[PDB]
Amino acid sequence: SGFRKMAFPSGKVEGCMVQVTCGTTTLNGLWLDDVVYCPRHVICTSEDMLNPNYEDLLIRKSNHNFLVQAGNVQLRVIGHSMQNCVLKLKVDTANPKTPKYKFVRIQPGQTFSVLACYNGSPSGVYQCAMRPNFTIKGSFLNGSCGSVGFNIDYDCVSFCYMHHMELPTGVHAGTDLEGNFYGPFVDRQTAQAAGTDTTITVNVLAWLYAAVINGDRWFLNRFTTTLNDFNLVAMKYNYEPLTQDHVDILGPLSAQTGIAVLDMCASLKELLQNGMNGRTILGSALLEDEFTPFDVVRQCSGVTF
Amino acid sequence: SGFRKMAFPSGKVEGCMVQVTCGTTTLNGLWLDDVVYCPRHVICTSEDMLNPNYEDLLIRKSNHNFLVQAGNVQLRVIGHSMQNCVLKLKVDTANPKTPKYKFVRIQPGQTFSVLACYNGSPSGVYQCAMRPNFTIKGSFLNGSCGSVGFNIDYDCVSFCYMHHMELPTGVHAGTDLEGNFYGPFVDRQTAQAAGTDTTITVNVLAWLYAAVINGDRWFLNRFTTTLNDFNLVAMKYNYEPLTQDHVDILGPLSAQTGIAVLDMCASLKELLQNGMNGRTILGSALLEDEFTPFDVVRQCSGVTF
Ligand SMILES: CC(=O)O[C@H]1C[C@@]2(C)[C@@H](C[C@@H](O)[C@H]3[C@@]4(C)CC[C@@H](O)[C@@H](C)[C@@H]4CC[C@@]32C)/C1=C(\CCC=C(C)C)C(=O)O
Ligand SMILES: CC(=O)O[C@H]1C[C@@]2(C)[C@@H](C[C@@H](O)[C@H]3[C@@]4(C)CC[C@@H](O)[C@@H](C)[C@@H]4CC[C@@]32C)/C1=C(\CCC=C(C)C)C(=O)O
Repeated sequence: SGFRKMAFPSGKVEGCMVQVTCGTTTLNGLWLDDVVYCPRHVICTSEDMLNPNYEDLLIRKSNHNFLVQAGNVQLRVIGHSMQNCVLKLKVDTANPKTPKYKFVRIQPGQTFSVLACYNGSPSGVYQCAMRPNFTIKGSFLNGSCGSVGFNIDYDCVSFCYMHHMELPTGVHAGTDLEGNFYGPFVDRQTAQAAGTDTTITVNVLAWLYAAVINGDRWFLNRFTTTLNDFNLVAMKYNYEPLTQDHVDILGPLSAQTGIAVLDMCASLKELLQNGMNGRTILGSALLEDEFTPFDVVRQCSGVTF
Repeated sequence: SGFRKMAFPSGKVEGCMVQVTCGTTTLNGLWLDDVVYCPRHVICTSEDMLNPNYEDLLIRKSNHNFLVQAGNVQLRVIGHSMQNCVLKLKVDTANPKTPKYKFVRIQPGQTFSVLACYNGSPSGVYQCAMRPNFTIKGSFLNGSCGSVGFNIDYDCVSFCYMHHMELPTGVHAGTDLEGNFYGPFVDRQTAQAAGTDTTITVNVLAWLYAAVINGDRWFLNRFTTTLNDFNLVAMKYNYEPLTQDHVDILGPLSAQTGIAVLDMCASLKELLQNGMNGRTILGSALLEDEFTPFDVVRQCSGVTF
């Protein structure tokens, strides 16, 4: 028992992290097979970042301008290309530590693990969610760009995020591994505000199921509700609307606990309308929304990799 | 910016996890050099667990009764011995993935990362603290025994915890890597209640410094206090008493932020007396106490490994 914000074991990704230096800029890259992926803004100076023309800046760069270092050993760069907002550096050596992997573009509300890195060296690992406004609430300092987010299905690493920027509000923006930003953000130091950070309703419900499984039940009540009735409440509290797809995804937690999804919605409704009255749920004094239904089943069952 | 409950990268420990089977019991072991460490209750049947005589039970076991499997390959056991509550299984092969390591016995209030494992396979990583009552609030299912807790200082893994048991209240008990339990617990299925789970005052103060560094400042007030005055408040709220040693350890966060330690104590005092009035600090609606002063400096600076 016990329920924790749990990251995937990071070893398979640690073996892929390298340092990329272009001119005087250094950040992290991801070495898979014979390609190193990194943010294209590695080619920018401090000056360039206000409105860079990446295609023009890249004309001035050759393979030998990209210094790639894997631990203590230098990699030989034999080609380079820009794909959307990432650079792909072809090296002459396949990473012998390459895990089975895929590139995935996740949906808002999905969770993943981040391996924060500096100078190609891993610093820590933590769990995040793609927020509905397509930011993530990470922990990133200068030098952390190129750190990646990922999920692991047994032996396969699904890479879903590469870190590019911190917005003025302290939240984080980045791309998938094809270099397309999540949300409307651009790799330019300009005014870009984040939209409404709505709460991921299906995740809160999953976490309430986790609470019940782990002994925290005081929030269970005598009520039920309907999808439409619940969603009038969700709207008022800036919660995502709940759909039948969400209900279906919660089925297995319903089955394990014997608590119908709409009954649990009625408990969440009461929690939204009345607050938690100084009580806690799984060690938290607010409603946690960065556990997916899959996350709860995985942690409460013990799937390994 | 941003502040997250962050675990150490787990790769160095993943390479040490093995499966140990004695008879029909299977749990996890830690393979360092040519020794495998695991909980001695691997030799117990379900029956034996009420009051086992481990020395008598071990008489019936030989080297070949301990099946040790590292991934897909079997290890040859060439000796075995009991040290306190752990077994040490000597194998004929040194683990080629052994990191530089030490064994450390941590103090209550210190934090560490746990690599939850099942059948020798890592499942996830998360950050915990040794509570003042010498339990930890983990996430452990049946089969997770032998999973370990650790810190990493650059290249050196300091192992501090091996998981042995879940208490009836859902919290967790275990040993250092010399096999001595933290707290008064025993590897016996009997009545053992946990003591008062007091809050780790110096950690809360560190986390408040982290909040200030990361933009959350609404809890700063116009007041100061004294150690003795603050501790009258700490006592009332089941907080650990604050000592000058604690004050000294917070010096660097004081210096970075320009907020004197006793001023921050006065802010915490007001938070304890008045609550947070529906506000949040670093994404939390309660006062977090599982970040040490060192944890805050590390995350807010970017130390790597
Ligand atoms: C190594 C390092 O510290 O670089 C950091 C620090 C960085 C050079 C930043 C890019 C850009 O803001 C930079 C300028 C010159 C932008 C213009 C002004 O505002 C300056 C006051 C500011 C100082 C440095 C800073 C803040 C970096 C980034 C790039 C982030 C990506 C984008 C698209 C902004 C990085 O993390 O690589
Ligand atoms: C693989 C597995 O499921 O074993 C788990 C499950 C386990 C065999 C447990 C040890 C002990 O409680 C067991 C008994 C027989 C204890 C006596 C009764 O209460 C039973 C209702 C109970 C059922 C199984 C259980 C709960 C295990 C432990 C050992 C934990 C260590 C101690 C000292 C208790 C383990 O995790 O290895």
